[PDB]
Amino acid sequence: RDNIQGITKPAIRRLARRGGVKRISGLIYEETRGVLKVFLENVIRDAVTYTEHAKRKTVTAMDVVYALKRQGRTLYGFGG
Amino acid sequence: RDNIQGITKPAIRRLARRGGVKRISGLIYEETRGVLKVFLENVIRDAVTYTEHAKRKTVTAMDVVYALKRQGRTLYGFGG
Amino acid sequence: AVSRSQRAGLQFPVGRIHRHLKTRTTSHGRVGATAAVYSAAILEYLTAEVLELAGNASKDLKVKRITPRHLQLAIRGDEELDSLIKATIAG
Amino acid sequence: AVSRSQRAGLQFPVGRIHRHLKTRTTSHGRVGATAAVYSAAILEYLTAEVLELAGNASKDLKVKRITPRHLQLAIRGDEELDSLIKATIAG
Amino acid sequence: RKESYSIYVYKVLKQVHPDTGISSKAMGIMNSFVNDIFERIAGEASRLAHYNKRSTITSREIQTAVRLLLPGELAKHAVSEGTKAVTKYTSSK
Amino acid sequence: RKESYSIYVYKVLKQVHPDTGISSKAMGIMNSFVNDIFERIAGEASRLAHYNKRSTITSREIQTAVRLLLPGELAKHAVSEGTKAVTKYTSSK
Amino acid sequence: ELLIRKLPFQRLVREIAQDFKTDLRFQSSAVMALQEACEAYLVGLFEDTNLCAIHAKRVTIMPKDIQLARRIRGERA
Amino acid sequence: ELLIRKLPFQRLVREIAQDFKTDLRFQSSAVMALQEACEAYLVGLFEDTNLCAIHAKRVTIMPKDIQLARRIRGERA
DNA sequence: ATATCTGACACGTGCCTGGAGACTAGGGAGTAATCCCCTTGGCGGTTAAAACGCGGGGGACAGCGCGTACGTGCGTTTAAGCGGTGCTAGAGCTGTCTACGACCAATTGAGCGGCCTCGGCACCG
DNA sequence: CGGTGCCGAGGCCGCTCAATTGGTCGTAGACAGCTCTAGCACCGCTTAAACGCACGTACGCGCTGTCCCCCGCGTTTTAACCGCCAAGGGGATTACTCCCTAGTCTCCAGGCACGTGTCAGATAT
Repeated sequence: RDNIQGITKPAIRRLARRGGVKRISGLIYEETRGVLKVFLENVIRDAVTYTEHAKRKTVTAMDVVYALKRQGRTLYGFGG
Repeated sequence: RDNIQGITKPAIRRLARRGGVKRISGLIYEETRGVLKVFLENVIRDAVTYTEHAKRKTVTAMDVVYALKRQGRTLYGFGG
Repeated sequence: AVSRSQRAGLQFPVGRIHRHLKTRTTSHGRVGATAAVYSAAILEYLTAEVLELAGNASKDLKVKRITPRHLQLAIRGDEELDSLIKATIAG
Repeated sequence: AVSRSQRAGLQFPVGRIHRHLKTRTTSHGRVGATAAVYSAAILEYLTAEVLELAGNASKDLKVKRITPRHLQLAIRGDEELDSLIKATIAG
Repeated sequence: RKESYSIYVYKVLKQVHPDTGISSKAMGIMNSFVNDIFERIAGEASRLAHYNKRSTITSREIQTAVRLLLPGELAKHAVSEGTKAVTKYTSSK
Repeated sequence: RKESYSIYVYKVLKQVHPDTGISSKAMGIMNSFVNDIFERIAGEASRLAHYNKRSTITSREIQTAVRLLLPGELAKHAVSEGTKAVTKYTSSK
Repeated sequence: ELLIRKLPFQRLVREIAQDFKTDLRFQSSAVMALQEACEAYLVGLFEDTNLCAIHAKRVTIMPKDIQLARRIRGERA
Repeated sequence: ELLIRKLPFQRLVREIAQDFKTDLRFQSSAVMALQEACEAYLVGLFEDTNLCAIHAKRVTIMPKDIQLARRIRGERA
């Protein structure tokens, strides 16, 4: 139920502002939703594979970090 | 002596034509030279490191292929 | 006494695979034979699909031989196959 | 009887490094002790430079503590350091 | 002796395309590619085993790795084929 | 016991910045980064040893690897420091 | 701090995991880090988008810009 | 076949290796494959350049296009 | 202006297990020797590609003309971080035992190396 | 007006060292079985932040149109390629010491997980 709708317009506005661009027209909140959906799809598929491979049933941070390392977008602080 | 000049204008023209674009203005033969120079710099530094590490003094194909694998631009046919 | 690959009725040589994996154990890797089986079948199936696509590009090209441009346009046709091969193709 | 790192007068613990490398030998890796030395000194020097840059970003920020944004703008200042860290920074 | 799979490629191709020939350079490129993906699988499964703080490799983990490297429908059918082959091995002579 | 280098970071920082403090989270991030680059070095040198069809690792090869991963001036000074340390080890007590 | 309200993100993350396996749970810190990472990724995407738009001599953004960007990087989605 | 005259490429490859170590030699087949690969790489770069230019609603190419492209992929050189 | 206030940061201290040699010790690897294959020098044709000039001509390329798609700005919900509360169930941990990989024989045969005739294009003759 | 032979194919055979077990044998992990603390519900709630409406406005599309910057095309011209030729020197490869990891043990001492005063953000008089 309107799950992807959760991404607010002002959220993306404040984002783009923190993102360096100032005049965000209008016809992208949908498009942002789409791209974020795809990216999340990929990362979360990888994360859930990592998880269940451990024969477990919850997701841990190490899982997501592994995932991001797989996509070549590694992040720091937790397990390397 | 005019070494980088070796890249002919018609060479790049026939390239861009094989490359899918048809109207190549003029002010890029220089720029193509520059970018190709940089790319070659990187790959060839990696290749020569690989080589001399083998205590050798000539470059082999396996060396360049290793190099391209390092940049994430692996090519096929020779050693994988 | 049956060859394990012949036993399970699979075409890739499971022993050679087992060896190649033994080349990268990190001093403690023990090769679950069934892991070799799984890997062999995986390679077999995925390559069957690759060859199916390339052979269609050859039959629609009316050629009984295989070319680099065949597989070129082949992977240039399918999304997943393009994904799997991040590499640049020779020719 | 001197600690090898203490012997060569280097600060990173050469034995621990030797071990961590022993964790990835591929069943036959023998650790040339001098290789451990080389690695330790490499880490030491490069991290000295990283910390120098971060500490300048803190002193020019008039703060005696270290922050993620410090090193953020630090690597955002130098080219090579940005190259070495292809990763996305936390914060 | 420097191993190749050309022969097995030939055999499976006969199993699917019994009537098709293949140039040698193409077969060599196929062999190089398959070796590449193979070592990818291998290194990834090794990473996995390490990542559960374990030491030993089992079909479950090759499964994990291939699921990781393969998209969607291909991933599903690949997992299916692998499990079916594992069964036809184990629960058999 | 899950190892860290925080202490050695502290010591070398004192060797260069004797008067500077460092937050804990920053030190942990430094430790994570250094572990990352360390394992990069390790895996790369392993690749190298394999790539000369050999089995054993030696300082020459760590040298190769770091040269590979490091640009220009940094690469030069790093090679210099490594060789100097190798000497100050070997041709010494 | 971060720019997305957490609970909407939780709803979305649960839905997306849902289509893969029911009743799965999540280390809260893990969804925190995930939000952080994806937000940063979208930030980078916007940055390159703005680059391209400036190249287009126009200062507003249009989905053509996003499409071109994601075609250039290579995500081809 | 390939599109660059070989001997110019040899001259250039030797110069570029030269600044790294003198009197080094090269498997001729290796420089062949290198030429092949770099030519293909530049082809790909031109392809993405043309994509972006079309996005710029202009059909000719200008170094702004190259700069933008190499900024987007990530080579940042 | 500054004490302060709190956490949170550098010192101080028992209590480990990971490092420092000894020497085997066995072996990967330096090292000497060959040898011969590929990579430079190097010389002229050459012709086929590359400047050069020269029309020419077209697309771009910022100059105008132009209002409704996109920041403010209240104005109005309203859902969401808070605040517990539970809570339990999955995730941490540990005996154990048991199925599962290393080993050398046999061995062999399926898998490397010749060769071969089958066939294809293809004009040159 | 021509039908045809180097080059890769699939048998096809000759040589030969990676499967194939068999227990052994030792052991990594299932796996049973604990004893816990973080993800869900499970509620209402202040506020900030999300629509929403309205305002209110300007920028991405026309036009300006042209002209010189780029494309086709002869026109030299000149260097890439061939072709050869050599040669030699450096991979490559091989057989021979030997030093140089590592194993175990000692053994102990610096790290580790405590505590602990002290003062940098942070607040108001």
